[PDB]
Amino acid sequence: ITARTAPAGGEVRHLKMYAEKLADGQMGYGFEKGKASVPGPLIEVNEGDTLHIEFTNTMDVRASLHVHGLDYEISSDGTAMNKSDVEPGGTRTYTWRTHKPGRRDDGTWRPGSAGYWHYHDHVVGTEHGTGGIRNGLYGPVIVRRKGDVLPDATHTIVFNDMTINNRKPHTGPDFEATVGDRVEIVMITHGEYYHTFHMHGHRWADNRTGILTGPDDPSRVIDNKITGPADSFGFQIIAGEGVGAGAWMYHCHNQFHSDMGMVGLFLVKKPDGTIPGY
Amino acid sequence: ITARTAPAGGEVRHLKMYAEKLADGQMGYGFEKGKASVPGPLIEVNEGDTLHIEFTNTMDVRASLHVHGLDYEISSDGTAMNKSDVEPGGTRTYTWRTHKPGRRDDGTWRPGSAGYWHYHDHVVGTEHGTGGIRNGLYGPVIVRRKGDVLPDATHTIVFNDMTINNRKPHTGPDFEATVGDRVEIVMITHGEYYHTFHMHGHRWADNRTGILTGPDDPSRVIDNKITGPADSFGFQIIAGEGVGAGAWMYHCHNQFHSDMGMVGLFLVKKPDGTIPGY
Amino acid sequence: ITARTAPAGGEVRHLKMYAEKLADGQMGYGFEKGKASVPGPLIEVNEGDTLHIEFTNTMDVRASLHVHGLDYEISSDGTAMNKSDVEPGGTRTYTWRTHKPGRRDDGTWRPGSAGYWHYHDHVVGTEHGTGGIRNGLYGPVIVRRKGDVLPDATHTIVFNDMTINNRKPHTGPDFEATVGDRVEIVMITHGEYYHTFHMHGHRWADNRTGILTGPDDPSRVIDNKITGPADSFGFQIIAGEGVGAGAWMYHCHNQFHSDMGMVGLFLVKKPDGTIPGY
Ligand SMILES: [Cu+2]
Ligand SMILES: [Cu+2]
Ligand SMILES: [Cu+2]
Ligand SMILES: [Cu+2]
Ligand SMILES: [Cu+2]
Ligand SMILES: [Cu+2]
Ligand SMILES: [Cu+2]
Ligand SMILES: [Cu+2]
Ligand SMILES: [Cu+2]
Ligand SMILES: [Cu+2]
Ligand SMILES: [Cu+2]
Ligand SMILES: [Cu+2]
Ligand SMILES: [O-]
Ligand SMILES: [O-]
Ligand SMILES: [O-]
Repeated sequence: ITARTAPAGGEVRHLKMYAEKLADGQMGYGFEKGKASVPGPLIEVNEGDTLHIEFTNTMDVRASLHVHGLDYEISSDGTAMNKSDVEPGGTRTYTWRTHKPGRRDDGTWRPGSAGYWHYHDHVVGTEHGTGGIRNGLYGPVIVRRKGDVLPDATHTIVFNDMTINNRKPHTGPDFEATVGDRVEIVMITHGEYYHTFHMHGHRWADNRTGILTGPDDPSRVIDNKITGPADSFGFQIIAGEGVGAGAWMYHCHNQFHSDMGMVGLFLVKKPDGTIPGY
Repeated sequence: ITARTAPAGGEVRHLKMYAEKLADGQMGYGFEKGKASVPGPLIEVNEGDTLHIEFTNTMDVRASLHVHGLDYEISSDGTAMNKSDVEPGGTRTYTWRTHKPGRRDDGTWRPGSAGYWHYHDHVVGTEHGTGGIRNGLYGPVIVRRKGDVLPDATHTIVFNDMTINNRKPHTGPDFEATVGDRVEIVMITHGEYYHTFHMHGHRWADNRTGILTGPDDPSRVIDNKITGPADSFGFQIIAGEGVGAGAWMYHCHNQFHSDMGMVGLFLVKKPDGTIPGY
Repeated sequence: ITARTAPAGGEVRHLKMYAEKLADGQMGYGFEKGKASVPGPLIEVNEGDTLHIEFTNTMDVRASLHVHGLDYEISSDGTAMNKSDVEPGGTRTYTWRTHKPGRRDDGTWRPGSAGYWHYHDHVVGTEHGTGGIRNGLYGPVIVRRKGDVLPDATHTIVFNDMTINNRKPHTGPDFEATVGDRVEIVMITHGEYYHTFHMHGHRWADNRTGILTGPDDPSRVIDNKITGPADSFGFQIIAGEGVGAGAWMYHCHNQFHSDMGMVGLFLVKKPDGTIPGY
């Protein structure tokens, strides 16, 4: 494999994070005051790393940080039940851990933390975060196994109720690549609706990484993926492979949802910077 | 592997079962008169066993027994069409069979019966059992393969329309374990809604057993699983592994269903019997 | 394997296809004027084949051909955006390509095209084909890998909104087989609803082919599959294997949908041509 690959983990990492009310009524996470985004920033770590997140709630209401997939003690589960949220103006240090897979004392096989995960609020509006999630308090988390193939770029597409990344209908987002780039999609669903994520001109493997290990990998190959509230998956594709440059649609294939605006463009450019037909 | 494992099957087994109207209007199965439950009792067998169920309908309406996954002849399919239901006060012997996997005459591979299955009524209210299922006429079936790892306890969680196990909203059920136990969950969905099953602090393999065979198993690891009417899956987790004791929520992650009461607690205790915070 | 298997592909193939308004208001595809069907005709090819489709729109509105899974250039994506629909009475030649899996320059493994795919309209009624799809402009596409087991017959079941193959409620379709036949189902969902496809008496592997490769295939075995708009899977079963002849129901297991008509019969006959009870 002459492609870049993930190294072995085991670092202790530190991170400051804020929750911020945005001028338009939304709420968003950020690594710096004044730089919050919806989706929130991407967190990426290696199996076996530990992450300490000093989280500050700059909002006028209680807020929290709850994560999927990774190891965390009950003091870091981000629920009010377990006294794990943060009052207005407060600050709390959450700890997430990850581990490599391996053999248990009893001979069984313990799975590792690697995968396409996510984090979101758990106490704004209700004790399940219905208000925070709706306002934009969600973001992606990636845990890499040693040897995993690394991309040229990562993009995050979140189906939040009937919007993509909390955008107005029929406003994308759109992404650009050049034929040949190795592009990574992290795909997360939130809210109360069910969807199917479809991408013209490309396909991926329905397994942890989106890639086949080789001629023996039994994972099915798909271009349409059903998803419900709090599902998360990811894949990599070679932009334009076998199909060439173009304005390639991605959307929810639910005919009502795409009619209502859940559509965007994956713009794959020729080497001269152009898109066939434009 | 020094954990307990399932033995090879091939026994002929016998069982008495009743359907019973409950005093509150619900309907349930049981192995003894006066001891019906919702969910009905768990039936567990080994690939290759045969099960003869003498089923007695003690209700004032027709009722039946329909099973997923296992081999049954058309006389045991539990539909009114094939004249397989049971008149009020009547009795009928259903036969379910299971087989091991193996090579067919043509060289192809016949799959075995092992899996997490379920049984439910097919004629109460409509000819698809909409009334019986609504009332509580459903229960889990587990078929084990030789060598499967055996748990310390098994619990059944059924999303029935917008309830868990037909309970009133926000009334559990809750389960208890001690840090370290091998806990097995059978997860079944019924009715007319779609859900996603999420469990704080734990994860599992999205394959038949919920466990990885080893370093070569391509199965993805998840903590959130989409499910629709009559889907059934199962898994095992080590209670508290890598995360410790605590009151860990499980729920449907659909924000509307969560807010409406589809929540419960998986209470993992320290050895002294306590739960951090209580 | 002394069953029939797919050969290696690589042919260039040609096809004439029409879109046609039906006397009852529906629309459908066909290989011959006067012979359109809903679902449209099955297209089947071998990994590595190329397919040239001369498509003629005989209707009084724009129509197109969009396909899942296969390789196509942006000129053949069937969207109005990319100027690849067909005006009334017009003709256009779409090109679909497929490739075998294999090792990329960087050492990664490129997936092949094989699978259970489908084609449908993209511009009738809306720019996502909501009108064409609802009217009947959809059909199945099968791409075989060298070595794949071949069936005795293939049937196409499409859950389109709350109909099967656009039929009136409780009107099938029904299919007939004889105990022992190798039967292949192609299962496609369209519209705005979610379903679960269930088949009495039979089960299949939840992977690309529906079949297990042998003792090491980790794929789970199911008889109930959740599906949303534009999902497509397929499988093979041995009619009556281990369960015998009979009138076996298949349906959507959503209790509302089957009460409302989404039911058909898979009639498995004894060698004398009869069905237990009829
Ligand atoms: Cu939660
Ligand atoms: Cu959608
Ligand atoms: Cu498409
Ligand atoms: Cu969550
Ligand atoms: Cu049924
Ligand atoms: Cu739910
Ligand atoms: Cu969680
Ligand atoms: Cu059922
Ligand atoms: Cu499209
Ligand atoms: Cu349905
Ligand atoms: Cu059934
Ligand atoms: Cu499509
Ligand atoms: O599409
Ligand atoms: O959650
Ligand atoms: O059923």
